[PDB]
Amino acid sequence: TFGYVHGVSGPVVTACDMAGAAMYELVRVGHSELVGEIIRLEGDMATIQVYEETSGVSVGDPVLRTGKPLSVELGPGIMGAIFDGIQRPLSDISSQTQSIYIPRGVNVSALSRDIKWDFTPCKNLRVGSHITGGDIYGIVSENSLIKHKIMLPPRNRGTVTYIAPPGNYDTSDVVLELEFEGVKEKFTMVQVWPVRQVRPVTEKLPANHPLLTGQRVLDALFPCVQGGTTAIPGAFGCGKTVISQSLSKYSNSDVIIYVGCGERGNEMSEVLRDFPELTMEVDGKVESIMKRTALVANTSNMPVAAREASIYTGITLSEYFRDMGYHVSMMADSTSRWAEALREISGRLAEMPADSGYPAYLGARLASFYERAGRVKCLGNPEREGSVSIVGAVSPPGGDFSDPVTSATLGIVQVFWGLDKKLAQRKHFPSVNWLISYSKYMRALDEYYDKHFTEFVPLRTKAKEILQEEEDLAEIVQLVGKASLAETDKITLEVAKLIKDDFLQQNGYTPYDRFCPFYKTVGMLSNMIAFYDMARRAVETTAQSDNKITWSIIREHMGDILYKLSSMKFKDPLKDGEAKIKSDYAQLLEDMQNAFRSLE
Amino acid sequence: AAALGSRGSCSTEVEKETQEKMTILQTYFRQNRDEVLDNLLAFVCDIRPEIHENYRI
Amino acid sequence: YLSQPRLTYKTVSGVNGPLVILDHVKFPRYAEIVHLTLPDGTKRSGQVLEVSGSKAVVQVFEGTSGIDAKKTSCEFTGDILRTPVSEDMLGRVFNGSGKPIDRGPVVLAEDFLDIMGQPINPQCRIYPEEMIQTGISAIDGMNSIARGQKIPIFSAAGLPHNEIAAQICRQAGLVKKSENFAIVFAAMGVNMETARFFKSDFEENGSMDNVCLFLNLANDPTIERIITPRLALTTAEFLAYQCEKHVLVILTDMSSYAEALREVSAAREEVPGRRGFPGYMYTDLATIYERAGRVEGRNGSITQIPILTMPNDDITHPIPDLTGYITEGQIYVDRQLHNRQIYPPINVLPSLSRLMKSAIGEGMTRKDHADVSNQLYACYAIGKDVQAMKAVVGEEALTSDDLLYLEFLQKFERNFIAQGPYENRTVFETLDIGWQLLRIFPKEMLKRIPQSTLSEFYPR
Amino acid sequence: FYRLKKIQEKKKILKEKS
Repeated sequence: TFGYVHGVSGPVVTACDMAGAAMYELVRVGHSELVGEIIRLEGDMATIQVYEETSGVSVGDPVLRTGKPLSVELGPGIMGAIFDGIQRPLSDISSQTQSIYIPRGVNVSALSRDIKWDFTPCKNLRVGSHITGGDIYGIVSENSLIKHKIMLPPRNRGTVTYIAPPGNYDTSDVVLELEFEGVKEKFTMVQVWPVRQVRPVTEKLPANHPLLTGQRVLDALFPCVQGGTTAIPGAFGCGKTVISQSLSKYSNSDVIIYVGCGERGNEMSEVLRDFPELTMEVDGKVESIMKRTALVANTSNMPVAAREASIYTGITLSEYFRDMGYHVSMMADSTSRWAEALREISGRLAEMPADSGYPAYLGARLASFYERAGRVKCLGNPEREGSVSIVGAVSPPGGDFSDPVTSATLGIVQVFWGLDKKLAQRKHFPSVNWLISYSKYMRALDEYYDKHFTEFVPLRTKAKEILQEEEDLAEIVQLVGKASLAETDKITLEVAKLIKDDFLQQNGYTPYDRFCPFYKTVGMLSNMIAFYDMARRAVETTAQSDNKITWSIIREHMGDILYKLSSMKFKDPLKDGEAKIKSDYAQLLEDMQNAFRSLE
Repeated sequence: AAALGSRGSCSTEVEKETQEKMTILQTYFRQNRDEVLDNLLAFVCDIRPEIHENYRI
Repeated sequence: YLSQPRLTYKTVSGVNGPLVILDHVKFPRYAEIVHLTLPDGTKRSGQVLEVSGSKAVVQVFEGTSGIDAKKTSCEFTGDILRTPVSEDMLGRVFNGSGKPIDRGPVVLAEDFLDIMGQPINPQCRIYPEEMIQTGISAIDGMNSIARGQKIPIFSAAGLPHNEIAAQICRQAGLVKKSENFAIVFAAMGVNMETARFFKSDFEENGSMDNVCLFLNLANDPTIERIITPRLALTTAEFLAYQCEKHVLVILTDMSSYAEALREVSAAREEVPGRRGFPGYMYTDLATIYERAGRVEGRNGSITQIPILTMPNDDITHPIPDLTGYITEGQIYVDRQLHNRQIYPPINVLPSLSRLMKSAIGEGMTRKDHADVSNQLYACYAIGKDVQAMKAVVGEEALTSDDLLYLEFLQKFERNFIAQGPYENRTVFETLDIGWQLLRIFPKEMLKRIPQSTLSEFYPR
Repeated sequence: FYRLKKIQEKKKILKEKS
């Protein structure tokens, strides 16, 4: 049960006398009992990586074998909690230490064993029933919004012997008892799951329902879904924080798990300060977002081995809340700073790199994490249906599209929102490329649009065609200079400029363009494309007749119709409403129809 | 001329308050050296043999 | 109190580069400190990098020249490197290992502090929002700096990064609406005239009463540069979080530190990183850069301004690359602007400050700060993209407004950027010059400025 | 290439002489 330290070099310890230790087991190193993980066996020597600082660890110190892998505790007390990569409560540590530091070997439990939770069992369960893994056997009222379903661990089954009456219990009180084969087993409100081990489901279903970000360029041209995998770049000022906060304030998610992997210490203080201040509107009332949010916090100076366990902690919390029947949306910021830790740990073990120093198993570890997202039919007796949507921020090492992390990621994800540096230099936000970005969900979303917004797909198609034709013409107008241009090219240019400046371009720091609902998006695009069609038809039919129509005698006639289009983005979906905005757009459509009928 | 005048008087005033600080130091030291000498000589003359805690008998 | 006697081994079993290997050590502790006594009698100090069984691998701070394998005595301390710390350290000059080098006594300690630090709970920090008015338009106007940030100066060889550093140190204060900074200054591998420059600049502006210097010159041992930025950051942490003052830490040539890191990693036969630097250089620079900010309940702060020199003016080298992943922005000193007699030669297109958005605006500096900065940046970018093809294809094929961007280029690089090595501009003077430059364009070409701001500030 | 071949050579020297 006790080995001894034999060598120490960096975060890697070598311990002798470790006979039956298993790989990836957890151990306690030294007199401070620092947690560590077995990453190599040889004879009866074991190689451990330590999740703390190893300064001052002598040769001969004890090493205690725990017998279990790296796990998380899952129970009531996760909504509103701030952890690190190992699920250590950063607020309980400060409250109990009364200090501004995190001690070494600090051993405090992730969920407080002191709070009394209001637990009511299920009505039809009773002594003698048959229960299996996944079944919901109680409900704890965690707060005003989130109801915490108490489930059975997925590897248990039996007949009920005792189940607790409604009341107030803490996470140490026994609530259920099962008998399988004459053996007995008691269950409390908390379970324990290994973070590197995926959680079972009944079935994985296809993703068919959108995930509204609020941005027009992403909701229209490059949609995400509930259960999708997305990759954005980590770029300051481009509009990434807008997305991170929009996922939380105004979306269709129930739970939000935000993971920071390698985080500038002054950019994590911002997140930790102004997340407890954000609010959202539910049933008229205004309620804090920290009632349905959990943060995993990891900065760039914490141990390297705790940097790579952050992603797993976050995705396991996500799966735990998915198995209740909720829709979770995880944000994993700086997947690149996670790959950096992978590379460093690989180097410390003297392994052969593959490309640019990275381990050869880089794609195999990114896939194992991205492929845990999806829409599922939850395991257990009540028919549920959950989903986890992962968004990963892959920062560039200068802006290369063939970084090993970026090229390994593009083989796995279904949506890619690209970064345009030329657009971020001209202060066009959000700086989405819209010519290299892609989404592979635009065919699974078809029967949703064909049922709710039945006229949107042609608008999207034509908008994309216009935006590509403009790019074709741009590097022609650059050299020659727009003298000899067909009138249809003039209309293409001057409608593409409208689409770029008034539809794709958005300002998240204003009280009307913070979250743009989808009826607003569809209405703006519909009016713009209707104008394009009308102008093109007018100029095309009277081509060889008398009084040749041109783009210049269109900007004369309808100069204020070209202003209600360039100002559709100022309507407000909370000062105005849905029917008011729809009426305005319909009136503008009739106006431009009358103008094009009169001029022609 | 004004600079050549002030150059010396400023130096003498600084050398005055220096001596003031040094007398304060010495009057602090005279009234406290014996207690700290007792504490030091009791720490030095108190021996406690010990083996490393990592030693396996 | 460690009261047991120390152990002294005459059992050296190898000398190689900066490292000495010992056998027959009794329970070797990791990161321990060792005192070496050479045959003639001189003394050096080292730190244990790796223990394994009975072996220990010490790195000697002052080199391994003169050391043999039969008569050198290594005495083991039993403790990690704890430096003595006090408030008298202000006004004193030390060498790269903390010894007095100004004819003064050794530090009488108020405390002994571990030089690796102590991790600060991320929940006990405070977000920095107090702008520092450095008096430099290129920084104040477009790359504002909050009090508590970490923002380096990306420079090159032969460029005036010391002049910019000293001007910031001399002029830094808070934005005047109605004391001041202590300074800690570590120098890693500088020449003698750079140290002379900095000492003279500090003591000619009456500051020396409030400055602590740690100096490692290019004639000094190379392995000291590893502990130099950590004794300078352990004093700054005592002053700020125990004596409650506002500290400004300058770290000159964070490139020499990384070269010493590579030199120690290459002698240990480790799997190299990119360009030969150690594979753990990210986790190593992050334990230096992340010792900066404000904490809850204590009225002290630490601002950090490292100073790099990019090899071959390359910003994708490992050192600038990894430094950018850790610090909150960068100030970019350009060579093309230097060769045209511009000071300070700051290129604002790759410069960035990530804490600016929350330190400027109404009630902090002025309501038009962010829009003026954004429009100036966009105009500079468009003007560069014009000037490229203007020089390439056609001085007369330029449009009527493709000549306004070139006039903006000239007047912006000569009137906004170019400042003067002793000129202290307010923030509002910087903003007024920005408006005088934006008035070149008709108000229809300023798309990055709202109408409410254009109506109030453009017509003057 | 040369650095990685050096690392491998040192590996296969150590393991054989030890």
